[PDB]
Amino acid sequence: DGVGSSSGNWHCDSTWLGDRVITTSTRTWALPTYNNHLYKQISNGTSGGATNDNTYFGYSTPWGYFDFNRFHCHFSPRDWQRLINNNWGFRPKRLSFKLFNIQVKEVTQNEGTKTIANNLTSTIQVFTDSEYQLPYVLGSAHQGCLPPFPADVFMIPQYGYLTLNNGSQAVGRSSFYCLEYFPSQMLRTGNNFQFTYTFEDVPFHSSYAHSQSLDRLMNPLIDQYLYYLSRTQTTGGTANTQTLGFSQGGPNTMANQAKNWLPGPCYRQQRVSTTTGQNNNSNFAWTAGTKYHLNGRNSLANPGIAMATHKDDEERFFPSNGILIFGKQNAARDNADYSDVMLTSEEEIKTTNPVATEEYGIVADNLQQQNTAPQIGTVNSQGALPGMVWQNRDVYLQGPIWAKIPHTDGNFHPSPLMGGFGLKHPPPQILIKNTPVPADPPTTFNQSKLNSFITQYSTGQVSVEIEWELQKENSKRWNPEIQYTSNYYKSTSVDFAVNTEGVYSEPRPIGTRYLTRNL
Amino acid sequence: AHSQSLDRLMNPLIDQYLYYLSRTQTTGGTANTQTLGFSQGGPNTMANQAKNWLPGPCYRQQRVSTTTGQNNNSNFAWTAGTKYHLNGRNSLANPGIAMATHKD
Amino acid sequence: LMGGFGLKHPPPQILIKNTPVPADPPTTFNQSKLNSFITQYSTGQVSVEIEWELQKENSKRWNPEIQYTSNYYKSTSVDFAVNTEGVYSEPRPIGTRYLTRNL
Ligand code: NA
Ligand code: NA
Repeated sequence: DGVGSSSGNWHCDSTWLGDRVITTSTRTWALPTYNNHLYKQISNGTSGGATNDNTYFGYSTPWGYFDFNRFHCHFSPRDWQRLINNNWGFRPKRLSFKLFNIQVKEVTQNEGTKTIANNLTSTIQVFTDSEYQLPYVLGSAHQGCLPPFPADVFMIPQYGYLTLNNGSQAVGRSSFYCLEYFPSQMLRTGNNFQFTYTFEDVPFHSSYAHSQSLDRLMNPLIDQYLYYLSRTQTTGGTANTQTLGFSQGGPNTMANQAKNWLPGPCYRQQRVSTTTGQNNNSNFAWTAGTKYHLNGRNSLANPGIAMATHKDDEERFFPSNGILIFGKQNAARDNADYSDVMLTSEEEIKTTNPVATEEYGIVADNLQQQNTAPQIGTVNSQGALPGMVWQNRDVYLQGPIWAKIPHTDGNFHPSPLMGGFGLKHPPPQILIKNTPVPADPPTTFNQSKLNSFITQYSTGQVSVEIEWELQKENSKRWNPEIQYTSNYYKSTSVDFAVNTEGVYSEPRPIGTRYLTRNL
Repeated sequence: AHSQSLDRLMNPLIDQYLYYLSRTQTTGGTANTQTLGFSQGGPNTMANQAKNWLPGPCYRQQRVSTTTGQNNNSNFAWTAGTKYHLNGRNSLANPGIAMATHKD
Repeated sequence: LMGGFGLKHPPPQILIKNTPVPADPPTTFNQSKLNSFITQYSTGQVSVEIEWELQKENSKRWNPEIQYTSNYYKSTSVDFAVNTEGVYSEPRPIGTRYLTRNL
């Protein structure tokens, strides 16, 4: 381990071995000094115009962190295509992480003149929250992950966290965490860091779409032996009185047939069209938003439980806050136009999951008698019911991979709503920080903590290797399947490539459900 | 006791890469018509941020204050009680599912 | 067609690049890829050793053969050498077909 010796090589590749695929990606990173080496209490109350739904109390820290919770951090577009076009499923098995070729640079600023040089003896500090003692900030769809394109140099995100709050104030249970309290490895140029991790057992992601629907599992050609109430009143003319008539469900009465299952849970969202002219002329994104109520404040149930984005022929419709939406390259942070973002679609699950913008179904609302007509009620919120079956939200090339399951007494189907794998012991948080280097101190002793430091930052490479287990497709479907494919005809540029300006871009969201499977 | 809340698990300092519908109508004056505007959740919009979880189940109970003067003047302990209906008879869902006794 | 040996598995391409070294980054996080780098270049030596197999000549031709030869008489400079300015130059193209062979 010396100044003149590399401490690691560039490992970027993918190998397919059978029921496994191993991805490996390396990137060059840059880490500045955050918070001026300080920890700062940050808060936001209800003063000014800040609403109560957005209050918070927490801290910003001088630390940065590595994040690769995004599929494109590991799969190239072509690899993603190889995965989704041929496998009914897949899942993470184990990973290796490495930090190397570290270099700490210090910048001198005198008379407009700026010079940067190495500080051969400075160190960075690194450690993993292997015992999950820090607030788990990963799994919240934050920016700062390794770039999709291998040639892009990225900046390391700053670590910050939240605790309990009451307005802009802290409460008795509010917790303060000092990351310097943890043992951490100190590396100088020449030193490297690495660790291994094994994923817990988790189900394969459903990278397939159903080629059958819950309400169409019977034999088209045979009647049931079971009967259903088919008539409640006579029909012979005008002397119509009450009676009781029963019939057997059959090919023409599939909606009446007795069935064994029920569609998945529902939490109805407001519908909105991509054809603005068809929408009400008001600003309802928030006022008509589907939300949950937690201790006084409201949050969008975004994207909320997995529901079909729209029913047959209505591609223009989508749940106001019930789908993942990515931005196109350079889309504005605020009020970006529809043509600057990319809406995803969980259309593939219409097959088992209720459509996100409609009722779950209908229930009786009273007791009918001869003097009281029967009444019905529309169900727009339907929790788990015995016999329900459903699918989870799909995952995307540019979407999240996993999330830490909250440590609670209970929960229900812990599949992270934004999509992905829910893990009790997810990949550990990897914290990194440039060690503060005092600028000359006074010549006579003083109690005060130093606050004058040499200006510096660090850079180096990072590698992440993940082994994935594949669940091969075993279909007897005779006719060809749907497959993700590149466009055929000429185009100004190549999809999933760089610009004349060297800018890489992801033209569209790529899901995972192309192959089909029976129910 | 948890020292964090379900709706405050993100990093206070970083924006999401995910967007949410932020605007449905223009704002420039009185010619306001429908439009579509999207934004990225961030430190000041934590209520809008995409999240992975939902709060536990609910079965709303009637509230009552220990300051009698703030309560309706009637005997509602039973009539306004949260109950379940089993074969013709009703029982108080007491104490029922676990829910926070009160907010801040 | 330009001449030479056609190979299905020719010597591999050898790619080289200077690793980008970020110039100081901003002090508060930003999504954008860095675009400010320290200006640098690299230098070093490179060696290539190739072993060639020769097919010796086995001719019974009685009379001398044609041979590539340096010019005999005086000249301003030496062919295949440097200038008074230190510039090396190849005065002419030199082929390979001097010895002869029957059909
Ligand atoms: Na493509
Ligand atoms: Na010569």
